Amino acid sequence: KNLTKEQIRMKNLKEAFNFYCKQQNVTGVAFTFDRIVHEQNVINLACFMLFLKQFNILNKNKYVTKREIQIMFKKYALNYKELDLDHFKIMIEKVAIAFYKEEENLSNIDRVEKLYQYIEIDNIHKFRSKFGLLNQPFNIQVKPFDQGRDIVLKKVDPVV
Amino acid sequence: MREVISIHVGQGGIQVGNACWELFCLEHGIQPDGQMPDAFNTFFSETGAGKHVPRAVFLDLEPTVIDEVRTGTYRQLFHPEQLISGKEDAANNFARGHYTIGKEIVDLCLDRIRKLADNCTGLQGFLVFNSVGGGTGSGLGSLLLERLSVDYGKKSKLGFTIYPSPQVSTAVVEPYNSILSTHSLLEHTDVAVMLDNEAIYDICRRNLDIERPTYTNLNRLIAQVISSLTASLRFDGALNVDITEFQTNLVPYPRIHFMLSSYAPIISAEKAYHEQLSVAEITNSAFEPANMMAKCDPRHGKYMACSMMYRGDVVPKDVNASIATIKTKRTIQFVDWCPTGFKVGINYQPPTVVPGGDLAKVMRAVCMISNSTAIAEVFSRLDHKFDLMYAKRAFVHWYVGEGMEEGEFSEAREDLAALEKDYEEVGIET
Amino acid sequence: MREVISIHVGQGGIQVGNACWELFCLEHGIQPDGQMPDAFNTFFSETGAGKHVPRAVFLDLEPTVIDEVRTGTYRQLFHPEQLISGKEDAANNFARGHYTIGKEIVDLCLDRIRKLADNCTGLQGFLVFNSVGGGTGSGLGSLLLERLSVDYGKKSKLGFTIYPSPQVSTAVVEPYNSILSTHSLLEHTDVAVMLDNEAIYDICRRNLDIERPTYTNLNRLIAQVISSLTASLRFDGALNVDITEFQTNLVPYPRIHFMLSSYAPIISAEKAYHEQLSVAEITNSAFEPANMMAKCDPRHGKYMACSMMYRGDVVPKDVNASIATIKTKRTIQFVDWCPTGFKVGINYQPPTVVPGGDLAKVMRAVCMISNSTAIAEVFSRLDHKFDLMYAKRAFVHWYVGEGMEEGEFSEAREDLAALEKDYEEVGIET
Amino acid sequence: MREIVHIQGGQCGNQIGAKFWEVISDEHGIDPTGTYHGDSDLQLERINVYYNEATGGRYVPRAILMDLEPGTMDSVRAGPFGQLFRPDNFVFGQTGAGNNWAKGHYTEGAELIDSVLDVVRKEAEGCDCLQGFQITHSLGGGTGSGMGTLLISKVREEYPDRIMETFSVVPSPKVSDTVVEPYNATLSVHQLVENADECMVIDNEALYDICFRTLKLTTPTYGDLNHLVSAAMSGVTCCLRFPGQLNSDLRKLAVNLIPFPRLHFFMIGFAPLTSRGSQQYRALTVPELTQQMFDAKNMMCAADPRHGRYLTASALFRGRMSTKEVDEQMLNVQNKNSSYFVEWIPNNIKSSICDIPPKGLKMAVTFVGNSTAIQEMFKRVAEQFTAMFRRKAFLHWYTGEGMDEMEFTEAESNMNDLVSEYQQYQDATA
Ligand SMILES: Nc1nc2c(ncn2[C@@H]2O[C@H](COP(=O)(O)OP(=O)(O)OP(=O)(O)O)[C@@H](O)[C@H]2O)c(=O)[nH]1
Ligand SMILES: Nc1nc2c(ncn2[C@@H]2O[C@H](COP(=O)(O)OP(=O)(O)OP(=O)(O)O)[C@@H](O)[C@H]2O)c(=O)[nH]1
Ligand SMILES: Nc1nc2c(ncn2[C@@H]2O[C@H](COP(=O)(O)OP(=O)(O)O)[C@@H](O)[C@H]2O)c(=O)[nH]1
Ligand SMILES: [Mg+2]
Ligand SMILES: [Mg+2]
Repeated sequence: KNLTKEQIRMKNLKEAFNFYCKQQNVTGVAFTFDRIVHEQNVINLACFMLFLKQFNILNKNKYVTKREIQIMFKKYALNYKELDLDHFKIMIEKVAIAFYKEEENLSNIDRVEKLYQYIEIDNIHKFRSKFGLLNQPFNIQVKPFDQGRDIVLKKVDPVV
Repeated sequence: MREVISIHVGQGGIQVGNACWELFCLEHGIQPDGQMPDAFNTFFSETGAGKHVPRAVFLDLEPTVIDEVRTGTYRQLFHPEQLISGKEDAANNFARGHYTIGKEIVDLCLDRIRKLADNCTGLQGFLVFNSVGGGTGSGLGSLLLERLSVDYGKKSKLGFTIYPSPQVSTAVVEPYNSILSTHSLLEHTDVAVMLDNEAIYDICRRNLDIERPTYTNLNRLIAQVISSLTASLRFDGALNVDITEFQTNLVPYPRIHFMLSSYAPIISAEKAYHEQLSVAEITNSAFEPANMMAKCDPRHGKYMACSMMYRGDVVPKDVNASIATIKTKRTIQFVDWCPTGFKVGINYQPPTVVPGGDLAKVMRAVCMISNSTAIAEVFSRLDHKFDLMYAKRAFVHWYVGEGMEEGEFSEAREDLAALEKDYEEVGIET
Repeated sequence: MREVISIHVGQGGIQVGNACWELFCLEHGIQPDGQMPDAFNTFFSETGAGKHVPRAVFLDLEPTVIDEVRTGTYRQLFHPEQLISGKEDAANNFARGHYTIGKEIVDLCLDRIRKLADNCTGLQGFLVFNSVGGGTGSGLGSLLLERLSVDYGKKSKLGFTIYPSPQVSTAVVEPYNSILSTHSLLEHTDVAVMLDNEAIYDICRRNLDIERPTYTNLNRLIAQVISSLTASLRFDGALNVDITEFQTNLVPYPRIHFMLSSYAPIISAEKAYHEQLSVAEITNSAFEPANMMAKCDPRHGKYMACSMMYRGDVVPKDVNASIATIKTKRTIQFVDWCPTGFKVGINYQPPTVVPGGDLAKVMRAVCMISNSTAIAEVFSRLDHKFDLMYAKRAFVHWYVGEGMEEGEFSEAREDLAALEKDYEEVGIET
Repeated sequence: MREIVHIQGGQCGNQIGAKFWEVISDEHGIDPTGTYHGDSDLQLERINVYYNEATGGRYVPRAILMDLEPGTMDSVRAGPFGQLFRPDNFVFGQTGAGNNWAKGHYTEGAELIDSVLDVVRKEAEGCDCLQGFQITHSLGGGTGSGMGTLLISKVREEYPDRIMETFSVVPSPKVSDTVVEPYNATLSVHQLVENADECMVIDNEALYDICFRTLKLTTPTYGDLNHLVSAAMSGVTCCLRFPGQLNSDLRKLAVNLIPFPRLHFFMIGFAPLTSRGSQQYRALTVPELTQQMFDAKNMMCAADPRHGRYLTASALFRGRMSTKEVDEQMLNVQNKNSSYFVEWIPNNIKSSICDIPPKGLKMAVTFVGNSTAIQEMFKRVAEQFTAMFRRKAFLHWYTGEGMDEMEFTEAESNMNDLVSEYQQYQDATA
């Protein structure tokens, strides 16, 4: 199977979007499942800043500071709080325009293309290796031989 | 076959709605359970057998007041699912109740409004109550008015807003949302009545002789004013007045519809019966500047039109003989382009007394609704208060972060400047 | 001279049958011993002197629930040898209860059905209850329906199946047998009603204000719905409806007979009497998407036909005045080829209350049975869940080793695809 | 609804909570065994704010207790009302920090915090509607001032829209019990300004001064300081748990007391406070409460409030009283002290009334004022910090655990910038 150039990119961007949507620290008690499903399909400001930080964009210049990103987010986000997949793409394009704002000779399209090369989105393995959490364990109240044991089973192989 | 629907939003709105709904139930003989042990039809509806249901809806995002209502003696009266309640309060933030949490609640309120309107056949108009200096009150009132103005169109809506006092204030940020809400209801409400608390405090202190009043005493006077205004729709009278017969008599121009009210007599049973309470003296007391229900001086401006309601055993000739005396006085002057400015209504039913209340039982009363040029002072002082903090952009971050744009504050300022210029332009003689 | 026979199979079926059989005995005045201390004939039969015997049969392969029934207070009511019980449970395996152990039990059930049917003279139809996400329930329900469809032919059968919730689930393998049972009853049942647990949990939480519900609270609401559906056969009413008068009014095409239900009002005695419970407000509450008895959004699809039952002191003109309001609303839209879509029934007997239960006593109630195009979402999500595990052939060995063929899974998938295509084809306008 | 969870860290925070929860339980009539034995109905209506419900009818606080050493929590369990706390919420390490900020924030506090964050997430995800969190900790200790502040950032990163409270005890130079207090105070203030929505400073020196001068008791102990802090803590959220004339949640105070997002450091005070021998002489009146409320010695901080000008002020009256008197007294306290109130924001005092007084008292007041006089505390803290840092004294302890001097320089610069920009508005004029 295959995907379009903007979409392969679109497929990889959707994979990043779905990963960061799940990282949201939802505050509140006794949610509806509809709200949980909604929050899994949108990115909040914290997860968008986490994305920009992990991709080494946040605070790199005066146009991508925490405050500038917050203003941009409130301006382009759904309900001023949330990004869907389409608004997430628009926000990345706006961040690309801001991040390369001092490069006067670049078109806005070339600024977006330069950002997509900077994040290495065309290489799914390198792009995915930059994805980082926030936090979870699987609920287990936690605390010489710790070093790992790769039990290489003996091939009861074609020769053996 | 004549009906009216009252909307109560915010803590102040609900607390004055409670005050008016004891009075209406008492005046029509309906027990607090809703059961009687053809005039009720204006405010109530018959269920077929037994109880009556008010044509009112209560709105609030903060659940405490509604929960207090749903456990008091009036738990059986209101329909269980017209007391719409939220979970999170707007916390005096106007942008919250207009952009963030009010939008998810407004749809249920509009559905309830439709379900109540389909029952009425002769709908006269809507009434709305909201304290302006709060987040949810002002924001939800603005949003509801904006939705109703397009859903129904030409139906008349009346707003009994409570503006902040000149110097006495409970919050610190109420000028911002007061100005924004005035912006919103300037182009969306047909009538707005001034109700600031300081004037009514002075009225209670001087006449009722209460030195420690609470909000209930204020709300009872407001309820009496509402009852006097709407008496003509549900009682026989020699000179009737309808709600739709206002913009033709009190509103010279579409922009100018803010007016201030007064009531008379206000007196306690301990010294009420020692004096005769003639119609002349009560109509003189009603025009006294110290008895205005809003803290504004009518001596500082012209009058435009006066609509004033009587009820009891008053005779029209005595009313005319008193209007002549007021026209005679040199301290009250009307605008040049208005030769006659009085609209008079006479009703037969005397005002009803609430047990354990402040007011005594009397046979004559007068309620005036007067439109005057002097109202511009409250706008000027609110504007001055707004400018002081908007110069340094204080408290703005609490509004920009709730979805509102930066420029939204300026255009409300421009509309207030336009209103103040219009009030000056109208008051000059030809 | 009108009768109906109810079939209860599986643990969920028996536990909802108990719930409906307290309610019927209470509604007809029959004590738990079966003795009264001409409307009973629909559900019961007279023995000549004294006790009444229900026209119901209980089926299960696992003996615990039947043994609990045979020792409770209702031990004297049911005939001792119509509580058919097995020895070995199917253990959530559909192939077990359709091919291995259900076949040896089905003959006794069919003999009991014949012995009950020969007594009835005006048999209206059959009722069947079964939780779909279980082995014995789904398998035996499928086998019984398949036997009855050929033994009797044109007699009407109604199925109150309980599909699994969108995300909440008790088992891990329930999509497989849910899909297979839907395959089986698609071509064999005249009416199927949706009953997933999550929606009813939300209803209890929001309206009944119970934060820790159990299965009994759910089953009582289901029993109330059943009683409302079958009230018209045993009580006098101004506008009667029979069971046979459904496929002519709710079923546009033979394939499409899955519909979802709702009930109103649902309210506790602590705050029920504070509001008037008019017919307009209850019929508005019944159409609210949040009050659907199945977790589906009606705003996502068109309506095809609505059959909705009233009971109490409701007057037809008030019903018409409320149907008009619903037709007015812009958020509810019907399909193009259906100008009128409402069938209305009115009954006089108010709903009965069960002591110690949740619901209070009210004089008006409404139960709606609505067929809508939005139901395809549950099929789509169940199909998606099925495909994930069927891609790797997980858990299939538990089914192939119980006599079922490998290809039997694919054709159920094809029938679901056909049903989903049919639902899309019907909902497009001409 | 709109409830909050309690999180405390360190020895000082644990001792504060050990009295705060006792005060709350005594207010709601909860016995030390978790069984309700109260008298009034209102004592149970809003108990979900602080207490959870478990089987058997007993109540359990939603508090989380954390420390790097087990001694303090092993001691608080044996105290009165120590059994209420759920044993699962106790999380502790085996090493401790030794008053070293680096150890409690980089090396040891980083590994342990995952377990406490797990239970914090469990508590917040479950609750009906979150209002926010309140934090009690001390800035004079290592483990507290490190782990608490890092937990603040971790919580803020996951719940950016909720509100956050912190009651912080800062080390005064008068009563010094630790030599390394300036380092971990300065490091903590750097992180605290960036994440906390509200901060309330409390000083042991001011508590001793109050106990010696107003109560005039001979031998103060930590139990009295804890009791005063607990009463002040309870006074803030009283109207959120009880009905009142003007309810005002924490978010409403946040809107009205913080003009700019970085100015959120308040100092508080509680009234009335009288000696045992003079408790019969005094008469509780609103003037008597308001004169003690604005008294300089009554503040819970050594900062002198007549050395600066109030940006804004707040008061939370308790008990049943007239609102007119409260408003006029607030106006009078602002007209007679115009020199100490900033002039470019008019009407900068917020008031609220709650009808439920504290147990044993008829009237009470909690005061929260944002003043420019708080600069003096940061000035002296930074003075001691720069006196000790210039010689690199005790620096090796911090630098041996991955920290460097650059983070000290940045912290000092940011703290000095905060000091400067906080007083920038003191000299600002309109
Ligand atoms: N006349 C009168 N005014 C009131 C009453 N209660 C509150 N107010 C006024 O309302 C203003 C603040 O708005 P509130 O009604 O209290 O609160 P709100 O409208 O619900 O807005 P929120 O704060 O978001 O809940 C105050 O300045 C008061 O002057 C009342 O009972 N009578
Ligand atoms: N509404 C409702 N659903 C139930 C009840 N009991 C069980 N269920 C549902 O039934 C499904 C499983 O089928 P069961 O009825 O429990 O068991 P079964 O039908 O007898 O099938 P076996 O497991 O072979 O015994 C579960 O997913 C439940 O959702 C009940 O009391 N009320
Ligand atoms: N109010 C109050 N303050 C206390 C108490 N115990 C200690 N403190 C203060 O806490 C400071 C020491 O904090 P510390 O115990 O080292 O905090 P930790 O490092 O987190 O354990 C001292 O300056 C005391 O003034 C108490 O019981 N009550
Ligand atoms: Mg409020
Ligand atoms: Mg079973």
